Amino acid sequence: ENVWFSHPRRYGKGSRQCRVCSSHTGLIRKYGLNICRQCFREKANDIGFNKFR
Amino acid sequence: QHAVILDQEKYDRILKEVPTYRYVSVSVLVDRLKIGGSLARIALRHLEKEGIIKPISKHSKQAIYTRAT
Amino acid sequence: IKHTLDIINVLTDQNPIQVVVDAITNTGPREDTTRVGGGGAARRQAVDVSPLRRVNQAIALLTIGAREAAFRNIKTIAETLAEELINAAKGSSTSYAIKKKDELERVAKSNR
Amino acid sequence: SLVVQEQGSFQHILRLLNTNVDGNIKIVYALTTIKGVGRRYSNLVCKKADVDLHKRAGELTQEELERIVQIMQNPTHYKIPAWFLNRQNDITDGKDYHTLANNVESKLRDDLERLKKIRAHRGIRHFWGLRVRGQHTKTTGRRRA
Amino acid sequence: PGVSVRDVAAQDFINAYASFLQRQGKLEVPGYVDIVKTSSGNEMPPQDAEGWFYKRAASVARHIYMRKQVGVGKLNKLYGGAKSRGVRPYKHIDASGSINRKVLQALEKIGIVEISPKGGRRISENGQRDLDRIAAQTLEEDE
Amino acid sequence: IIKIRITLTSTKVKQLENVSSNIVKNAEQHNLVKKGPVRLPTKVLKISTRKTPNGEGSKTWETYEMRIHKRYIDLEAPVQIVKRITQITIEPGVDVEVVVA
Amino acid sequence: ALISKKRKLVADGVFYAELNEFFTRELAEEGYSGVEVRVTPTKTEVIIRATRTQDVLGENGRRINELTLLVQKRFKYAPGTIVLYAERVQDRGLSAVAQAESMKFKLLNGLAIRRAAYGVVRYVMESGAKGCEVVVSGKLRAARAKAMKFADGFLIHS
Amino acid sequence: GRVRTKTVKRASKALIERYYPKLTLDFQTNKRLCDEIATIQSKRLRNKIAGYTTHLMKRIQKGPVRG
Amino acid sequence: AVPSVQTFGKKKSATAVAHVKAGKGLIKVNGSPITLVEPEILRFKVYEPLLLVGLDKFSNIDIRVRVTGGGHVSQVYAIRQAIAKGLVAYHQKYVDEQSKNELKKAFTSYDRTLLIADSRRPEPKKFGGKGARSRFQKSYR
RNA sequence: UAAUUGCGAUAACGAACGAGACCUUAACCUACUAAAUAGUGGUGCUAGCAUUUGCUGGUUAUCCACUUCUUAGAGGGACUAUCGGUUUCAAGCCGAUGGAAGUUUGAGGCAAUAACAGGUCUGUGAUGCCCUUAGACGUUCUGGGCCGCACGCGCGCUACACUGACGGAGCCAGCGAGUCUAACCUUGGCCGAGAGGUCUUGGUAAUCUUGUGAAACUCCGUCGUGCUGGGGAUAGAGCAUUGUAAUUAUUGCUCUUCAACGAGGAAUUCCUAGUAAGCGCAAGUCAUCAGCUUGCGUUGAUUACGUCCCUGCCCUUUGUACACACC
Ligand SMILES: [Mg+2]
Ligand SMILES: [Mg+2]
Ligand SMILES: [Mg+2]
Ligand SMILES: [Mg+2]
Ligand SMILES: [Mg+2]
Ligand SMILES: [Mg+2]
Ligand SMILES: [Mg+2]
Ligand SMILES: [Mg+2]
Ligand SMILES: [Mg+2]
Ligand SMILES: [Mg+2]
Ligand SMILES: [Mg+2]
Ligand SMILES: [Mg+2]
Ligand SMILES: [Mg+2]
Ligand SMILES: [Mg+2]
Ligand SMILES: [Mg+2]
Ligand SMILES: [Mg+2]
Ligand SMILES: [Mg+2]
Ligand SMILES: [Mg+2]
Ligand SMILES: [Mg+2]
Ligand SMILES: [Zn+2]
Repeated sequence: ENVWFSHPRRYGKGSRQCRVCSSHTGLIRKYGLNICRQCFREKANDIGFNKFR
Repeated sequence: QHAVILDQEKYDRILKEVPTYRYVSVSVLVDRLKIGGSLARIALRHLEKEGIIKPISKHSKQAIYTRAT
Repeated sequence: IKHTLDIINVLTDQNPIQVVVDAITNTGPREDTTRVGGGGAARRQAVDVSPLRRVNQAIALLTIGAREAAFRNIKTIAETLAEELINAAKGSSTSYAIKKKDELERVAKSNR
Repeated sequence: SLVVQEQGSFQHILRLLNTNVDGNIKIVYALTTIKGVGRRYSNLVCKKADVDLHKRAGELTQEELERIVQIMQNPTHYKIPAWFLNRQNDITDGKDYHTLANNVESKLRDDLERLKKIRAHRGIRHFWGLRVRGQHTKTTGRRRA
Repeated sequence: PGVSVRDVAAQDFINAYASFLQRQGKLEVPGYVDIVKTSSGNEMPPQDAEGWFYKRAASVARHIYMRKQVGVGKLNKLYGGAKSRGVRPYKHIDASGSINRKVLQALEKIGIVEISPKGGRRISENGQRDLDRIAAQTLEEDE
Repeated sequence: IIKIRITLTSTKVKQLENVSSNIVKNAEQHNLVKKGPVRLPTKVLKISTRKTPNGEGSKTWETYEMRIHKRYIDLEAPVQIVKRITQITIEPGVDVEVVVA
Repeated sequence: ALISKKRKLVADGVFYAELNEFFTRELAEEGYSGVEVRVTPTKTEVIIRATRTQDVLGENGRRINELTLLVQKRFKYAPGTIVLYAERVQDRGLSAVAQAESMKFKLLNGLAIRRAAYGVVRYVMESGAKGCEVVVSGKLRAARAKAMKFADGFLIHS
Repeated sequence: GRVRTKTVKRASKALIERYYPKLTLDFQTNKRLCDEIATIQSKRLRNKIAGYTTHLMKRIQKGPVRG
Repeated sequence: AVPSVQTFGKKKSATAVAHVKAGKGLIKVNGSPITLVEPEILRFKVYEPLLLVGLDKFSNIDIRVRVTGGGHVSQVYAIRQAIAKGLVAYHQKYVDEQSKNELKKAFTSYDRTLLIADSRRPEPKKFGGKGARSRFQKSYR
């Protein structure tokens, strides 16, 4: 309800963060992952992404 | 710089050097006689309209003509 | 190529494939020159040419001559290739192909 | 069939609106060689003035040439659209103009001077001679000469 | 013994149908036919000014015959080309929707194409009939 | 007697396969017409990203793939038989959805 | 719902990863090994395989039902559409995550690196695997870091 | 090139050692034999086993070998 | 009735499905005559089969080809196969083995393999280069 | 041998990792299972022309039949098969035939030991220690900056033209992505030169966007060796879209301005077949912005089938005053 404490973040970076580390750089938004690429590399084997070729 | 209109001296020339050689083309006309290309093409159209040259093939990029017989 | 062989037929009544064969035969470079280490001036020694390399260098010379003689001209690629093929069929010291052949032969007979 | 049998009335380079207009090239591209006017506006001018498109500029003589020049000066009266001109919704009048051979340079310098006198950043950049559109001069713009 | 626009060549048939539409003349062209570039991907207007719109009409009529139903978006995608963006690489940019729809509704007001359900425009009865008869005269143009 | 559609999908090919074998088996001992399963094109979820956590090293890329396999079968069955199929045939990972129309 | 099957399956994968991270964070003491989402419409089943499942249903199911409430309100399901189950993990010795948890416990207690790692590797080899290795690595004795590799048995790599 | 490895060589030598009367001179029959009397888990590897086995059969018919 | 056979012809991405039946003897692609396909100089490439064997053996056959995928050269080289394999399949199924065989001898004597397709397939592209084998230009300085 | 890959030799024997094997993908299957969310043929109804049977089409509740093409799942297929040479005549190699495939079939994925005092505390609620911790180096708001330009380098994109530019017509892909408590991909109709706008529609997706009707190309025409209709930088004016906000122009469009560049010096990069190169398209970042990257398909050459000369690499022997190791 407080004024003077927010600026419009409804588009672009800042409005979107990584859902594991609240980071704004290097997001993956394909298929609605909303995770950074490094975390994605860590949790891909548990999500279900397996490299084949 | 070339001649792009016919002053009737190029006209009666090309009428009198149509038998002189065999292979008629745009570049042949340009090199034998100083015509700036477009009139050479128009002259090819006029000569195939009344053919004392006959066509071998008529592609756009190049037209190949020789003498009537 | 179809336009070129048509121009070949218009210029001369003989077979255009025979013209191509005669051109390749008359511009195959009989004697090339290879490289030798040769401490100092890093020498070159004359060496004969296998027939496939003859044919390949012949076709390459013909097409490079047509390219450079019809880069910026009124004359088209078909006309330039046809006149080069005619002069290579009758070697008249006018084809770029036979000029490169002749310089290859003279540098080979000098460097042997 | 379009061979022309005229002998004497063809002419070499000619004059139209303070410019040396070439006489043995096509009429639309000779109008293009006139400054302040390009290929598309030239082609439109010739077609709307019913001037023969097919050939060069030796004939297509006087009376059609003044038809050409008057539809160049007053385009808006002869169903030439307002967006086809180079300077529309102007500085201080709002009526649509087409600038020609000298007026194009004179009026580009004039509105550059207008923005210099209003002391715009655009004026400051045009004064220093740098790239006034948003461009990176760190790596390009070398050798201005 | 059996005639179709598939059985006649494309360029020839298109020239002859353009000449037929020239000889008839009932096309009610828009006033800006000399203005346009036929696409934003062009830079020069069409050269043959007296018959470019009628050639477009012939091509569109043949297209409607060849297909089931298409619209102005399909026509703009077909008649578009490569846009020269200067030093940047070329891209495919669609054609002029205004002249595409003008020639479509002109063919409608002749009676060659009509509105087809689930959206679209499809070939008409007399349109298929007169395209087939001019396909005939182009087949028996031989001396 | 209602004509419904059952659509299954998963990422693991073998458990999807024996789910489908169970389904076609049960439909075949209780035949309706025959309705062998129809196999859709496999959807390859392709995600390509850099190997490096930082921006140093040789520029090597990697492509993770998810594979989505999806089948449908049509059944024209009464109420309780539609039910008993839909609660008896169930395995981990395979998501099965039933639609009346 | 009305979600494409593509995004629904990848969201199920993200759901599984979040359960794994959750249960590793709170369920560390009793040796969490692996969760499996036995998805069934109308009450999905979530099986937790852990070592001390007495120490998940410790006092009359207390912490198991507060974890149930936690996962419930975290993932916004209707109450009663998810229930956790517990399993002893058969072949508890041949579990790499359980071995890592046990070695973490020993190093937090203060056992020597060599002693704890030899205990872990010998325990795996006597439990009945075909190969085992432990790559504890870091500042063990001095400031500079060092890698000690304890490999006993038979290990493929490709 | 086409050099065969220790897996196929050792396996084929064991097969020709203890299954000489049953095994034939033809690749197709010999690979059906290998499929039935060996619980090999790879199709290409099985084909390699049978091919080298056929090669050894032809060499045995030609003359005595030391291996 | 309708003694027809279905054959196919592939190049890199073009599939040409040829319906080959006993009829009056017409040969058509996409509902249009072969004399009207538009690769311009490859009109003879299509005719190659019809020509080689001889028009006679087609004076009783109606073939209709439906074509999908791949650019124009892929389109034409596929017709060639279909109007040759559909031919070979029809002479297999309905007429004498010596006739089918001598057609095979002519086809493999002149062949650009024709009856068999090309195993050349576009290999995948690798990172670090805009091409499949070529890599980005490095600098060292 | 691509390979400490094998044949063999033998104070070594028996093993292990790696390589290979393996997995994915691209090729073949008119053999199996199938399929209005992929097709095909016939049947009805219907449209043209020819009419003499026919040819080209359209048709969702017109059905019937099938799976060749399309998708998959289960399998099969190639193992260098057969033959001829060559080799202590062994491992193998070469040529030909057959074959969809005979450079470990092609391409990848994974990929050992030991290290680097390689990069990264700016991915991490991974972190020890130090610093700061309330007029904070926390966080937030307003406005700038990361773009600033005498210059020097590195990836690239346009080009320096007729094997071309333009103008018409012809006309063909594949990988993929897409909206729920949101507002995505948009068909179709209409307005507009154009960008774009508006009214609807379909699609949570083999169904709809989308046959992504892509571009290079093909044909017919204009131009014409002229820095020219090549080239489109630098400029001025206007019209739109996204966004709270575009001014150091976000981009898009229109008109006008029309510069260097005439094939590039020393040097230097990549590449052996559907590869190079040309050509576009999709996705990623994304409210808007591709000249970038990651994939995809279209068109598709030349020249080797070698050598250790340059640059390096592996093994053995040898020399060493080197061991932070020839910097
Ligand atoms: Mg076009
Ligand atoms: Mg280009
Ligand atoms: Mg490429
Ligand atoms: Mg029907
Ligand atoms: Mg042999
Ligand atoms: Mg491999
Ligand atoms: Mg870090
Ligand atoms: Mg700020
Ligand atoms: Mg920066
Ligand atoms: Mg780089
Ligand atoms: Mg063009
Ligand atoms: Mg497609
Ligand atoms: Mg230009
Ligand atoms: Mg993008
Ligand atoms: Mg930006
Ligand atoms: Mg970038
Ligand atoms: Mg010494
Ligand atoms: Mg020392
Ligand atoms: Mg020194
Ligand atoms: Zn993250």
